[PDB]
Amino acid sequence: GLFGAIAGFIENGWQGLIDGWYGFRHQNAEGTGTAADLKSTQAAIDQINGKLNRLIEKTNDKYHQIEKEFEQVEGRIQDLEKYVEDTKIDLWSYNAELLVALENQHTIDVTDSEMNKLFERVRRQLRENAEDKGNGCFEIFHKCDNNCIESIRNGTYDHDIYRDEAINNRFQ
Amino acid sequence: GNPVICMGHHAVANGTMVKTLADDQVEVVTAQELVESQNLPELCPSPLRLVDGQTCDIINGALGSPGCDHLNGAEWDVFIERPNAVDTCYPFDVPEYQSLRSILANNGKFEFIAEEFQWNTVKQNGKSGACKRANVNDFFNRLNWLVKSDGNAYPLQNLTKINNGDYARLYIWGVHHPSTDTEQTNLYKNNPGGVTVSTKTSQTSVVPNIGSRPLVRGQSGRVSFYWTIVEPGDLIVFNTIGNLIAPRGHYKLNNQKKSTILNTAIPIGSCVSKCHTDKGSLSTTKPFQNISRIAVGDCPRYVKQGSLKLATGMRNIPE
Ligand SMILES: CC(=O)N[C@H]1[C@H]([C@H](O)[C@H](O)CO)O[C@@](O)(C(=O)O)C[C@@H]1O
Ligand SMILES: *[C@@H]1O[C@H](CO)[C@@H](O)[C@H](O)[C@H]1NC(C)=O
Ligand SMILES: *[C@@H]1O[C@H](CO)[C@@H](O)[C@H](O)[C@H]1NC(C)=O
Repeated sequence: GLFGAIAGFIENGWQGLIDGWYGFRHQNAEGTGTAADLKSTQAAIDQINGKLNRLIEKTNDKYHQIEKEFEQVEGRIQDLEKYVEDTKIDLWSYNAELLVALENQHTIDVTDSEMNKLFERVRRQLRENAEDKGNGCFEIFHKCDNNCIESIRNGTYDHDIYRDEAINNRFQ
Repeated sequence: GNPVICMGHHAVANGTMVKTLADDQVEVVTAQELVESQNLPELCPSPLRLVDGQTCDIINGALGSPGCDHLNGAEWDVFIERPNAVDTCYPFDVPEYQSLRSILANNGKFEFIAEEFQWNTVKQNGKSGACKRANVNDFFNRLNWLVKSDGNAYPLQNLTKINNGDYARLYIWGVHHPSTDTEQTNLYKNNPGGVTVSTKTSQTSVVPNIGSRPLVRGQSGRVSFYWTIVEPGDLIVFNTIGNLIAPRGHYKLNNQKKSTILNTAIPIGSCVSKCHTDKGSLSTTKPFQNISRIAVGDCPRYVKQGSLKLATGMRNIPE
């Protein structure tokens, strides 16, 4: 995808992440954990369900049309009837082919995008207390127990609490 | 400083392949098939009104051939016409066959209004062995075969019907073609015969055609059928010196014609669906279908592809 997160600096996905599309995996002094992120997950799902609904959206409600099957050739009028239908089918087949390719391209970029937005959200929360390891992970330069980790996940982490400790650990 | 927090995304063991602009096999976590490739083995009698012609195609139904009485008064969204339909009456052709068939199917009903035609001295109700009704010789019950009087006379016919109703009328009439000159005189008398049907702004004139044709149900003669539409405020005039297969009235035409016809051998069932193909009804919410270009109702659009998968999830990168 355009952002290079999924199948990019994020090496692979997590099969263990079963209650969300995106999430957090951490390690601290008291253990490890995986938790889904609701906002990013819902953002992706909403956009994909939006596409699905616009596809279901419209109407091909047709009754009296033209004959489309013929026993024997008749000439001029039959030729035109067959050419009209063959032309229509090719144009609609083209539309279908292009639509799915465009939508899929976009869907993949949207999901790559939402992965990157989540990473960037957390990056900004952490300020100067952490460093990007390069694989979608941050090294956090202060003790961060389960309540600290949860504060990051739910967006209430206050970087100023830990800043002195973190700066001292990063440099010097 | 040493704890770590990683941001990531889900995956499954095996996803589904989809196409993009740049890649024809991309694995994603979930996908949705957009092409319906599965049909019911029956036609759904609801919510659309289907009328099964059974052994009568719609033309024989209009004409009132033997075995078509069940189509009397019928109203349809879709007339179901069967491939194994049988001619059970006098051998005929319709010069603009598909146009008459189209008008009848589109109109969407068989509502016949009997009218009486004071034909002069000519005999009426001619029958035939090619058109058996319980083995008694009979004829199309919407038509009246006119033949010469007992006293060796077929006078000029000159009859008029005026339309002061609030609907357009469909009159179906015909011209009989004898096999020989003796046949012509033995029925008509006059030779040649001739029919002229006209309205205020239109007309039609037919010269009968005498000649030996292949035997069909023991006959060499033929009938050619025609029609005339009579708008409100218009009227129709029948003129003949012979060979007229007269109408017994007219069909009622709907002002708005919204119905159609579907030729298929598929049985009518008990399911519910608003989309019918000649292969059977579709029951689906998919936007496309590859089952048949012949489709009527509220249907997915017909396409050539057997499958088109829409990604409904991110790229699947397991482990
Ligand atoms: C008006 C009338 O009586 N029709 C007679 C017809 C017609 O003269 C021919 O079919 C025209 O070709 O011939 C019959 O052999 C038939 O078909 O049963 C006897 C029948 O009574
Ligand atoms: C009969 O023909 C005459 C002239 O040929 C015409 O004036 C008259 O309207 C016709 N009658 C009917 C009932 O068609
Ligand atoms: C429709 O597609 C299916 C595969 O999804 C295929 O098996 C079938 O033959 C196709 N029908 C056609 C091409 O009429």
